[PDB]
Amino acid sequence: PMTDQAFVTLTTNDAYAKGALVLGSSLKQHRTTRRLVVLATPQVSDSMRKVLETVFDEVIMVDVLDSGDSAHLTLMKRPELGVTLTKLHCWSLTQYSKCVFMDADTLVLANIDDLFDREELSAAPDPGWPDCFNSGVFVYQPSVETYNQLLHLASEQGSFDGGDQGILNTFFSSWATTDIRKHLPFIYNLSSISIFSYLPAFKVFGASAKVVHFLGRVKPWNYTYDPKTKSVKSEAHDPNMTHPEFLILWWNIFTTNVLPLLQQFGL
Amino acid sequence: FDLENAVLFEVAWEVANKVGGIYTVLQTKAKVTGDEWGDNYFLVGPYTEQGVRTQVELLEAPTPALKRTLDSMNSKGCKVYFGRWLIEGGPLVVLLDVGASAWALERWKGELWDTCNIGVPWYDREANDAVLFGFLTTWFLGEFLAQSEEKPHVVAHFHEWLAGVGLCLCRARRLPVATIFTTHATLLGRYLCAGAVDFYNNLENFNVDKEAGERQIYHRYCMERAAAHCAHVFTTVSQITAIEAQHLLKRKPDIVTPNGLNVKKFEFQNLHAQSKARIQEFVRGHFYGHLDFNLDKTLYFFIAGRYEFSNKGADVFLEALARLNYLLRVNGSEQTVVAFFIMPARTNNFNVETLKGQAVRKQLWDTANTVKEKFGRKLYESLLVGSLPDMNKMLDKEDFTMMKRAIFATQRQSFPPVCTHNMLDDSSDPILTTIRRIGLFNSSADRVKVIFHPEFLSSTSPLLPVDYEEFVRGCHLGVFPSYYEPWGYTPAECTVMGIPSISTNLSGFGCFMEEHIADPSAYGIYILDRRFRSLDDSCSQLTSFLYSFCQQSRRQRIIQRNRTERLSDLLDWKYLGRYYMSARHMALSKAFPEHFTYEPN
Amino acid sequence: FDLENAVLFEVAWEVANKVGGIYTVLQTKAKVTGDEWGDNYFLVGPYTEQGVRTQVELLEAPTPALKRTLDSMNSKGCKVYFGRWLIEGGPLVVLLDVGASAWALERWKGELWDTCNIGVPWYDREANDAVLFGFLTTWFLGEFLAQSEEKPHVVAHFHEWLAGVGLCLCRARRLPVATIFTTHATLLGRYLCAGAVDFYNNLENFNVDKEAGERQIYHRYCMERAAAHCAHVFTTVSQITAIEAQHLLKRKPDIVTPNGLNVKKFFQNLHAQSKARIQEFVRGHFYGHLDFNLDKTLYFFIAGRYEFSNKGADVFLEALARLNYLLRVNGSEQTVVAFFIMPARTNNFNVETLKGQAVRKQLWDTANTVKEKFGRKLYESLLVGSLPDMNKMLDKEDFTMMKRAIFATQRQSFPPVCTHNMLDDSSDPILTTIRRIGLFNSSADRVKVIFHPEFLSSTSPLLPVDYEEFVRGCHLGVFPSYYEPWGYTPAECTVMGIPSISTNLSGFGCFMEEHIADPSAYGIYILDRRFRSLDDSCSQLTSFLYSFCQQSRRQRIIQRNRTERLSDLLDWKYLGRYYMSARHMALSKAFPEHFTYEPNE
Amino acid sequence: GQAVRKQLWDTANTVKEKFGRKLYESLLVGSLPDMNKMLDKEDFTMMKRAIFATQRQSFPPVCTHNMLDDSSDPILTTIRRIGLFNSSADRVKVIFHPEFLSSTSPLLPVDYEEFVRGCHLGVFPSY
Amino acid sequence: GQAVRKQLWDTANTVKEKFGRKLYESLLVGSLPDMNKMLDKEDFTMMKRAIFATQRQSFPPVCTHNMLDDSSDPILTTIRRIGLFNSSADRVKVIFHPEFLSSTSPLLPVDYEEFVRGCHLGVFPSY
Repeated sequence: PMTDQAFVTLTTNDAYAKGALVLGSSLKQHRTTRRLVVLATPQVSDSMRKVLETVFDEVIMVDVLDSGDSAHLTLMKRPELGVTLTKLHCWSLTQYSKCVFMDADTLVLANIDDLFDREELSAAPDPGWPDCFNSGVFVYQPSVETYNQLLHLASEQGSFDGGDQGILNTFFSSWATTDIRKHLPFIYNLSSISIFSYLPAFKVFGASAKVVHFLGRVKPWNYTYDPKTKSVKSEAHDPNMTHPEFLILWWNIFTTNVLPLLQQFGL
Repeated sequence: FDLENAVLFEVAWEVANKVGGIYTVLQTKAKVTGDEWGDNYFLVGPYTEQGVRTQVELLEAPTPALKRTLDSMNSKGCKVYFGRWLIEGGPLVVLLDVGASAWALERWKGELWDTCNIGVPWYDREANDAVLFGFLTTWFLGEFLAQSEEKPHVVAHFHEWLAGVGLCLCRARRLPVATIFTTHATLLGRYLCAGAVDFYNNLENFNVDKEAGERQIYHRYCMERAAAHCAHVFTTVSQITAIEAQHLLKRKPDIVTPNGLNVKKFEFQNLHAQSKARIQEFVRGHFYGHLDFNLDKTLYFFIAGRYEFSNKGADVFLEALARLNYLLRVNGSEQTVVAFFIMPARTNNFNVETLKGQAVRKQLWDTANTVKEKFGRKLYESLLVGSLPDMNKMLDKEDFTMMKRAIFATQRQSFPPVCTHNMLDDSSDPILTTIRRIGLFNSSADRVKVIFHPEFLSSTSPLLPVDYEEFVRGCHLGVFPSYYEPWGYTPAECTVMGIPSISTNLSGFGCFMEEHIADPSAYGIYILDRRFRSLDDSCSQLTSFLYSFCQQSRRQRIIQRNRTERLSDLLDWKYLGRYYMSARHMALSKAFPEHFTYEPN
Repeated sequence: FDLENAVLFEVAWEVANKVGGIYTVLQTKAKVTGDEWGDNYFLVGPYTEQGVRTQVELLEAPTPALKRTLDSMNSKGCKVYFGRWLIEGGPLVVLLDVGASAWALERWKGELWDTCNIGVPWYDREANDAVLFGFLTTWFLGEFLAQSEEKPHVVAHFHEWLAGVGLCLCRARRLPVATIFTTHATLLGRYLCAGAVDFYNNLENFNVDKEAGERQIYHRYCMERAAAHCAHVFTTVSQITAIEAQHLLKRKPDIVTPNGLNVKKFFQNLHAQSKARIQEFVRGHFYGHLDFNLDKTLYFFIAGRYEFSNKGADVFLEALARLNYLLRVNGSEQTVVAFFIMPARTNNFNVETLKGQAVRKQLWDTANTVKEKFGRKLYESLLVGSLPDMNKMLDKEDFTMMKRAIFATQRQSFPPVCTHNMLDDSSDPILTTIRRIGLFNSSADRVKVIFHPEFLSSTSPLLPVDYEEFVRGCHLGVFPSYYEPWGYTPAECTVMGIPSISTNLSGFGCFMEEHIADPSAYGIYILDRRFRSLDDSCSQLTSFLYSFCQQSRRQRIIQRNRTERLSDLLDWKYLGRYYMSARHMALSKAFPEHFTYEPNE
Repeated sequence: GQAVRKQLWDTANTVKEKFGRKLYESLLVGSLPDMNKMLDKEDFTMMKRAIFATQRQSFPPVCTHNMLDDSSDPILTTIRRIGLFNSSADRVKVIFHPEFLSSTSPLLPVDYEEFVRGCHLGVFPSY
Repeated sequence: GQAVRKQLWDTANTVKEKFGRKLYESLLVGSLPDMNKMLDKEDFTMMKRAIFATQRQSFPPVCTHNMLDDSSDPILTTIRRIGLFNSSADRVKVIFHPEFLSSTSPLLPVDYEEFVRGCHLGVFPSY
């Protein structure tokens, strides 16, 4: 019923569609009252975009190669930032008064509708530079003005990391110092590198994890799951697999509530 | 015809939340139903935080019996609220939360399977939400009846498919409350139209089960059909919807209850003129440099609503406009037609050309006013002295330059744009593609100019900051050649305003008008017979209608407008209140007739 | 400052009944005195049926002490009413009725003779009624003190000779009351100024007892002198009034308490709008003799009651003739328009004045219609892209309307000096002087006099302008009064931005001289009639008027703005201090021991 | 009567502006207006004077301009005879305006054209 | 922020005008306004929406303009270090306007001289 508010997420391919399918499912499992609107680039296949059409309410399409797209001019200035400019379209969703953006490599462990309590660019302190906001999970408020300002910054100064985190951190520098309510508890955007890098804190504050963020090169969908053993392909130490539950809970959710939807639509 | 103890409970998903047109119906039905059922009028609807604060003032129970019910509901892990909706008639509203889904998975859903052999997929939000809503409504009314002294007459009016889970359960739990189920649209109908080649004629032929399954909408269909079968009295919004219901739901509507609107919309002939002026200003701006068209002779035609190319039959309108263009060209007419397609799409901000054109109009107006003011002063001063104005010298060198800049700014350049906002996908836009193909490109030679505004007209917008109602009032004619419209909310609004409106046999409003008016044309509401004609022949029929309107005398058009203002009463709730009252009385009669029996009207 | 158990009783004849200017003072004093004395502020005043009906709310006594007091008096054959005056600050008013106690007038008069040896003649109403009021006020105070067991200390500020009986009696009864008397204007002064050739210089020479007896106003005099002698603190409105008081009432004012005005009269935009309206009146009145430049034109005005001697309008009129000569002989573009807005026996608007305003209307209407038509044609021409053909823009239809307009303007007779046809023209001092002075509004004359015999009002057909709005337009206000105790009119002008010439004989003028070392800079010019002869004063005014005329636009703007800053000096906030001192001095003079009753100065 | 209408309108404007300020201040704080606190004590005295102004015991006049000869006027004589004194009970109130309507006049500022346009019906029975 | 101020002012005007009419109508009958009845259900919704717009938990920004180069800005860096973040608790609120004040600009559409005249004090610790 909360038609005014949404969780948003970005799928740039079929690979990150499986991520989004799991994220979306996890939000449903923890009984969000809020609409889950994905954003899909043209690159997502028609067959996959029907599965994303079942689970997620509105697969709003953002393409930065089309000359009608608002970001197209910017892309011609910054051709390396296609993904970033696509993500920034989250601010164009003016049908919603407030949204939570979540990268497709996140997984929800408990109801986080309380994220909607927080105001514009409330994001977890990023692991590593703890003065930058992990743009994996950020409450945010759609606006054409904000969006245009972000594109301007993208063209004019670009991004330090050549990514969403950089372009957002430069524009919302106030987060680091202005208000503590804008800081989200790390448990709302728990990067696994934190469980690996600083295991002791996780042992103590890990139980309370609300969102896990799968960082590093090898994303959750990439792993191999033997349902018979319920055990993921175990590499040498991988940050995700420091906790054999966070990824297991990804794979289970996939198998239980997606492979059914995927098979039906021909994947 | 006396409801001694009857309690009316209109259950709908849009009771406090504006998701769709149903919400307008309830908000408007509430006043009239208010009078008939007094304080026994209770609205059961989903809780929305934003909705509740803006629209609802929280209240305490009027009835000690109700207080018990509210308390019991609050106790067992549910967060029901009670309040007075601030809409006309001040109805008491029980807004239950669908966020209290404590045991919904595998307990409420589990129960539903045992009761109705129906299941809801995990992925669907709307169906999942409806099971929560339905179960809660069934519980509420059942608990109310049990905790209160037994009222043999309580009437629960379910107003949509997703409220229908409640009706299924209520009848199944053998609760004595009378149940009315109303389908404002057929779920399968929407998908089958457009989705299939020929939905309307093959109605009987279609195996509903197969089609529903194919679209992964089967659960929703089953719920809608179950609710229809379950209800003692089944109602449909329009006669066309009834035909759909007969074949798709496999149940004839017991009664057909048309939707209605308020009469509060409005010499009062200022508005057609004031609004036309505002519209005329936009046209001047948009078409700057190609203003050879007589701007008093120009007629404005518009199609509005949501964006559906097939459903709202924008294609039929566009094809018909091309034929009208040909007719106007071949037979020379001072009159020019400007067609406004005010259908919302995803687009960028106002196109450079459009914005510049409006700016140039502003500049020209500003220059004219400043020079006019200076002429005013110099004329007044000259007259005061007692001398002739001397028009040649009245305008100073300074104004001559300002005007020279103005005339330069209004350079003809390229042909004016067809779309006010640049579309995200201009290439593939169903409208724009057709406009290009049909040949309407706003060329100087063309007598028909198409202006597509892809944003709902609003006061906030810089260009044409006109509220939809005001824009509608300004236009000469409204063309809504709808294919699937179950009820035409858009055409209805237009007619209540007094704008003559094309409707179709396939639109519910069209069918309603045919049934209620012996000649559609005379009263200004044209009917296109799209049900019994082929697509091309229908287009030709529209062209004939459009052309007839164009060739109407100025005086004749005025008469036509005044005639439409009489047709508002047909759509007023006063008159349309009869049909639903009939449905409610029929409900009481159908089951447990002994207490109250009423013979048919 | 220990006023906790002090009660302020501002006895006055104008507490509810608007007899005079004193009424404005009280109505304006009430707010500030309200703060100082809290709810102990009582405005004992005469009872008028009209007064209680429109301006006085009826309420019950706030403190029980008075309930007994009002009750005792009400039961003893007298009528007293308590209520809140509905003016700003809501001052509680005890209205004694001077008709209801008529029965005891003969008793009261008897007592007065024994007590104060001041008989009041049978014929005089104003005093017979004042004796009733005075005796009743003394009674109220006595009863208050008696019925209030914890005895407060009361300060009764009588505000005129009409309330003067009370002070005389109160002092003699030896009631524990601190009594202040105030002479807002010396009684003898008004009669002497008109009556005698040289009132001001012979003030020492005049024997008050002799003079008053001759004018058969002796009793009224005796009461005012008696009150002044009796009053613990005697105050006067202005320093000029103080000079009169020393030599006429024979008791020097202890404090000078100026009658300030609440600044709710309150800018450049308003000034401009008002000047435009005034300019339009002038355009109309001159009816084709508009050979002068209106931008350069200056407006001077004199307002108040129609007193030729008192408002010294003769000085202004003579000085305007001298200004005319100076302006004409020297090079002058600037033209002075002098508006004498003084009430007279007007019959109706003079033919020419009414007709003149109608031709302004016609020319404005004709110009507006042609202006509008040109504007539309220009806008249409600019939209096409063609630069307007100036010759073509005005149609033959326009050249007829404008030709009629020009034909109306033509006049031979010079515009009238007075806007209203007078019932009696020959007697009118203003008109006789205008004729003598030679200001007939001839084309050659640089000074044009427009005498408006009716107080400017919104109701008036020619000019629906309130005095305030007209004042805000005029450039300067000239008030060369001879006997103004406190020019209310000049004070109003100064509170408004308007620079105002005032006399050393006016209260406002003397007050400004005392309070500002260099008067001229701030826009208040002080014409010195006190030590100068009449002709030399006129010459001095001519010099002032000429100086104002020979002032560049920017310099004049400065003058007016400096005037606005002088508003604070007049406002009751600041000016309340002088009366507060008077009360504190009265409290100090009587019952010195009690509380903190000692004077700082 | 026209003056009291002016007074009531002026009182309305003064109170309305004061309400405007207080409402704007209250809305800025984020609280809905506290009814019964919006109006200051001064505002009550202003309005109490106004309510005192809008009190009459005499039935409202039937002729806007005073007649040179009231007895002579055929219209006025009939207005009396027929029994139209514009009493509270009467549903038909007759207002005879003797002056040709003009824009300049304080009462009914409309020109004849505009007054004609305002009226619902024009009854012109003519022998 | 400026837009919300505009909305609240506009709303207060709309409610004010409606109060104006209702007060004027109430006064015309001779009764002091019944305060509770003055405000209609239609306005209660408009005002409720207005007070909903006001609601914020985030401190107002320290600059008025989005800075093309933010992190470098000496003023902003110092404001952050100093701890003046316009917090509710803070008695000192810093508003940095990096553009010459202009009539064209939407916010504070006053030229330098007028703005200077409005401020209570000017601090120029020039080195």
